[PDB]
Amino acid sequence: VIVYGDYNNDGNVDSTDFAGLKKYIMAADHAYVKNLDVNLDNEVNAFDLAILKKYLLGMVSKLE
Amino acid sequence: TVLPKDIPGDSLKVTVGTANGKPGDTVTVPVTFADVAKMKNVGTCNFYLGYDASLLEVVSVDAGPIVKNAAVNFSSSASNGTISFLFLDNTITDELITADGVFANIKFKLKSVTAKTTTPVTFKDGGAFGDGTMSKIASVTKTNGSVTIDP
Ligand SMILES: [Ca+2]
Ligand SMILES: [Ca+2]
Repeated sequence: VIVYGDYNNDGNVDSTDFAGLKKYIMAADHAYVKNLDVNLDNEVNAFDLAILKKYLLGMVSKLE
Repeated sequence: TVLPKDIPGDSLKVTVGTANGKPGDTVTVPVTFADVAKMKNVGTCNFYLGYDASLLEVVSVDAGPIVKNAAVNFSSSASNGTISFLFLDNTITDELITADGVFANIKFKLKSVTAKTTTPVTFKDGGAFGDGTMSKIASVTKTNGSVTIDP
């Protein structure tokens, strides 16, 4: 099963994942990762980061 | 012969500026946004610029004055000739980019050359630009810049 937003693969989705995804995006050579592509556009980038932050803030119920 | 896909009307303009000096100078190269309000503000972005590390040393990269709460919302780093930029309004709604102007200032120290040389600072490697609702901006016009080193 896929845990969307679970950057560090610890089963939880929390602030640790947000901090990690920020740094990951900034690595120009960051790889595609299915559980980080929350909007299903075949990229991992700022749009995914924004959706994750909205979810952590309680502004959206679902990572999609 | 061109088609509509080749000719945007409305677009966010992201422009790398230019600078000149002699070896040993430190110069500033801005990255400037225009048409921000037209494009419904900027809520998030990430992109990458390439430069020639044999000719320029990155001294610092700082957010520009259009970026609110940059300590939280803005991040940059430079490695192996690539500068990375990331912005997100971590409040989502309250600290958006809403004005045209300088998004970031890059300070480069100029290295030695044997003849006057112009070296490009260029967009590479993709990225994302999201408006004030964090939705994809439909068109972004990316213009490269340069530094001229005159010995
Ligand atoms: Ca996690
Ligand atoms: Ca994505």
